[PDB]
Amino acid sequence: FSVKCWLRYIEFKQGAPKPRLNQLYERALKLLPCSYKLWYRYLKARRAQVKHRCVTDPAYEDVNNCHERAFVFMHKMPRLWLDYCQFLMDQGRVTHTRRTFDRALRALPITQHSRIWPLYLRFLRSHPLPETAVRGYRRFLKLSPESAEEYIEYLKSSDRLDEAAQRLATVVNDNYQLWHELCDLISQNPDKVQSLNVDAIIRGGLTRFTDQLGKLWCSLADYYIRSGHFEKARDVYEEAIRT
Amino acid sequence: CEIQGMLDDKGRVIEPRPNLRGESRTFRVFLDPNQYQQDMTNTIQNGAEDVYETFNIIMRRFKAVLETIRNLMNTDCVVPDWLHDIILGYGDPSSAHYSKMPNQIATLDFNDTFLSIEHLKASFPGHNVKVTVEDPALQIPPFRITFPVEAKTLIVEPHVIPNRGPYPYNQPKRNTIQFTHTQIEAIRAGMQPGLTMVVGPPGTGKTDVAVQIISNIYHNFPEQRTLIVTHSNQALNQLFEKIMALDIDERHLLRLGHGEEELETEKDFSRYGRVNYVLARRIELLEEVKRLQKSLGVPGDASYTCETAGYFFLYQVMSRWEEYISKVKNPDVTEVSTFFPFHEYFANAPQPIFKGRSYEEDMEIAEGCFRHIKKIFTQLEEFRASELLRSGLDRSKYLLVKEAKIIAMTCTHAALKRHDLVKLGFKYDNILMEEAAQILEIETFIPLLLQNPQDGFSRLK
Repeated sequence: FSVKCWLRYIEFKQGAPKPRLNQLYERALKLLPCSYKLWYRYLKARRAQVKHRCVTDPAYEDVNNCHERAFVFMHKMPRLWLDYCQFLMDQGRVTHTRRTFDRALRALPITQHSRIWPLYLRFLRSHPLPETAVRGYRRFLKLSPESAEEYIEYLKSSDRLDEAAQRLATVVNDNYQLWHELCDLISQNPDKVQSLNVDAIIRGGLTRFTDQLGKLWCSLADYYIRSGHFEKARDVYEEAIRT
Repeated sequence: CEIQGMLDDKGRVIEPRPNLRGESRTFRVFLDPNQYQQDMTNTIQNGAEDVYETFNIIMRRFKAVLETIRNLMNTDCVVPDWLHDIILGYGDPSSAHYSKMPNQIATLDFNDTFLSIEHLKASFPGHNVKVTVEDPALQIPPFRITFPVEAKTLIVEPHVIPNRGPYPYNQPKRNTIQFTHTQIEAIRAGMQPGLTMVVGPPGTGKTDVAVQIISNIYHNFPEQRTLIVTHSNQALNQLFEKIMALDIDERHLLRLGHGEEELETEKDFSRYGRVNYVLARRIELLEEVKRLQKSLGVPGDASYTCETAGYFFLYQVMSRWEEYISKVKNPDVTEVSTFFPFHEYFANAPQPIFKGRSYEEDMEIAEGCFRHIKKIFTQLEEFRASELLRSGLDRSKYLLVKEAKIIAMTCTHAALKRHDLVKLGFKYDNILMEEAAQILEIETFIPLLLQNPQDGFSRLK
């Protein structure tokens, strides 16, 4: 029951490393997980050894090693998983994201939040389904008022204004308000010049957050150079003179 | 005056009335939501005389409609582009159906109506039934049924509803009544985008068609919502009685009413009784996850709640499950039996679920048991709202707006309490309704304002 002999059987295991990993997981989950560093360095050296071969059986044996090293749960089958998610990012197949997300959440801590959410970010690239779907599920998932804020600020960077406004709605329903203002300005860039979106974003932002005439006069110049000349503009500019 | 009762010894309306001393009666009533609203309008805005307080006598054997008209008219009134035209008649009236909305279900779940694939081969009499594989000992599934847009083949492929663990109690519920051919076409014309009015002659089972629609919509959309609306309470009561034999969890069922109503079916869907039953089910999920924790073999002397239960599930059960995953998908019939620490958990269950002979069958069993403990943690996710909602009516609204995808409502009742429903979760992605001619045009269009548009477009499908 010496961790010495355990690491020795692991690092002397030759031939196919599959009996290596199976007997390793057996003994390691049999006795205590004090060999943590041994199995960790072993997994890294094994990546050096087999990373040129098929990613099927070696990466499977490694994931098994990590989940079995996780006796119950621990702070390195997760932090190590965050590193694992970073490696399992040049995928070519999103099953890596799906399965690794579980390694990130082998608990439910500050860990793998910033591994999944930027993973949704690199999911939003040319397919907005995972972006907006993870946005919805995370807004209605493990509670944190900052995650949905980050979701609005993430959909702010991709061309789906509905996802930004959706996270904004969720958070305002239940910095975050200022970030909603930033996303409102981002979708209020002068592209939809029908003169509706920027004005309504001004009203919603200046409703959830209070600026003393600053953003008010910003929206004033916007809507008054976007206003008309008839009764509509007469009344709009009069109302702005009065308010 | 919708009377609750007369005066008693303690001046309260009846609900065994007390010792009725004398021949006077002073009874309170409440006719409708907008009962003290027309007289309010007359006394406040038109300054005219009193109607509800000029009383003379009482005799035995509306404004809610007018308020609904005012609201629906002065809101955006953005209707579904396939039903506003079919409501104003302008536009070819064969258009609101499936064959004229472009996004037909490519392949939907035609599961319930068919329980024998030969029965389905008969019930598809004008399409070339293209059933995938040719063992009739292998084909009676909840098949996938693509009808294409050659162009008339019923593309039926087998499917296998995934496991739920070792236990033979949750044998997933499939229908029993082999509804008609045009009736299955009714179910499909309802479950695909558009409009559908079923001409149900006496005895044909329009309510059976409705139960089929509930089932098929809960199949082909796990997330979108179903408003099942009636003219009288008979529809909702009978359709609940019928769906009591389908694949619905009682965390997905709820209703509305017009005030006081006594439960017409077997089990309560009502507000307080439902919150109480779901509290009992939450106890079930808590004790389940906790005995599963003892199966995992950790120490600890006090018990936890919903939040810690979900986090602990993802922390322990998911970790062990990733271990078993990286042992099984990295994998012998020996390890598909052994390498699951669910031996102490399914040690309160029938004989070991990994049969030790067929590795893939043992895999189905193991993933079904893990997903069953995940459904324990998932009903814990649902009881998050039961533990976050403070009151009985509060938890009713929370559990109907959040998870209950099937809300059964009455016509005048929902026309009266639509605003509260809009504000606290009126989700109308699909409508299933009964007693069609038993309503009016008003009681058919007043529900059309249960919401506000979604970036210039309505919630209807």
